[PDB]
Amino acid sequence: MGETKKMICLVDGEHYFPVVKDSIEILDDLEHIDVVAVVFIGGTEKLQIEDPKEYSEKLGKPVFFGPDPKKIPYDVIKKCVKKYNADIVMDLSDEPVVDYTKRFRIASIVLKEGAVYQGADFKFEPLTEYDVLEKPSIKIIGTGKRIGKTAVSAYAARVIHKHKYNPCVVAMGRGGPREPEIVEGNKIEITAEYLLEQADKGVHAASDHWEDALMSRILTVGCRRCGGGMLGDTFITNVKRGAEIANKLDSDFVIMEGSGAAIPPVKTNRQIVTVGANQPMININNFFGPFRIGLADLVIITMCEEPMATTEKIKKVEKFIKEINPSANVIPTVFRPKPVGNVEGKKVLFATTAPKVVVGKLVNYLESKYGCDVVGVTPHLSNRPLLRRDLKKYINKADLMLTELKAAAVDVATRVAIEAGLDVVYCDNIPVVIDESYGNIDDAIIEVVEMAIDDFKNNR
Ligand SMILES: [Cl-]
Ligand code: NA
Repeated sequence: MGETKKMICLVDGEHYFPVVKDSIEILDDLEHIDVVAVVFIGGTEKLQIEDPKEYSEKLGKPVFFGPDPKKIPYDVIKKCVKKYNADIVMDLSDEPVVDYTKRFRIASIVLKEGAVYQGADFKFEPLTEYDVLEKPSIKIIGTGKRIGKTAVSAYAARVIHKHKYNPCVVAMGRGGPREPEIVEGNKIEITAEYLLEQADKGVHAASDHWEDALMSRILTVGCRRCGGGMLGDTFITNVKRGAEIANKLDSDFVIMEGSGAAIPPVKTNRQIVTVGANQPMININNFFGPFRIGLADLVIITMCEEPMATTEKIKKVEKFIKEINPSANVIPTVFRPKPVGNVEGKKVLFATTAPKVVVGKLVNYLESKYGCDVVGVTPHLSNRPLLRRDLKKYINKADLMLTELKAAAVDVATRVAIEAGLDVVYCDNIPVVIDESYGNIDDAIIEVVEMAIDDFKNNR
């Protein structure tokens, strides 16, 4: 009742019983603490009681045990937290029963159930959660840096828009005003003529909200946060107000996104998680990698090709995701350009900042899939004089310049192409399936949306 915290204590058999009983009795006798249950998590070397009902009677608490003393009983911990609606799991164990890795596995279980996980010198808080959305919703998050989370979220937004779900995006980003701003990405025209104006102001604004709306081409609520935690919380954010704005917009469906590791602290129906095949394995299979993957209804694996990842790296990542989240759908992908408009039969100058080692693959993909002739590649998208010099080589050999759609591309690359009198076709960098034995990415995204709408209708 009141503010008496329901605590579950983790204890081991590498302690003599009186020391364990002493600590449990102290916590049970202390104000504001209710020890609802004890989970014995392993060890037998110091046990002097063989009968577990005796152990429980002498301790004076319900005591839960896994069958194997050599391993952490992760499912017994999860079930105990749910049974007693525990507020805190207090770890009173030590080596050799726990180590760093096992404590992050325990933390991932406890924090997912909305309980604090604490020990002598560490405390982890579960994610802040505001239940504010009055529309069906998904959250799209990532497991690390440089995995193309932005390209995956904007692709998802465009797919959901294309299938007539009338989405909006709430983007909790790295800048913006204190009151969330509405950016009408639905009104943006992907033409050189329209963009010339609006990209310069986007570049110079103290936010990426314009670029978010440019990539998604949907109604965007521009939010901000300062930093992100290890689990994915943030110190301070206006995203709760951004969600309340989304409820009032002409939209039927809400996509919540966050910058970096920061997970929007707004309850959604379903989640998409992006994982990079290029990540250090430890960031996937250790720390809070498994926690994030455990949130997924759909995992998109990115960068599934050399030089970012070997076949062996890609299969280990797929294997790990199936072991921790077997119910999630999983799609492995690579990034490829998708032109916005027709390039079939056209001679193309491909304006791309992609590494030399992958340009060949992208060129072969454009020629084989979209039927263009790539006559040249220029990496000079940010420098006007160098792009001008490049255009001098190609201004008589190319029908158009094919350029990635980013705020930076409009202000520089578009202007110099239109100045040189060369047609401009934009392209999006999109996730493409590499392994037909996994599903269709668009169908996987729409399945999540349908599940979200069903959840929303059934909960009312
Ligand atoms: Cl277990
Ligand atoms: Na107490």
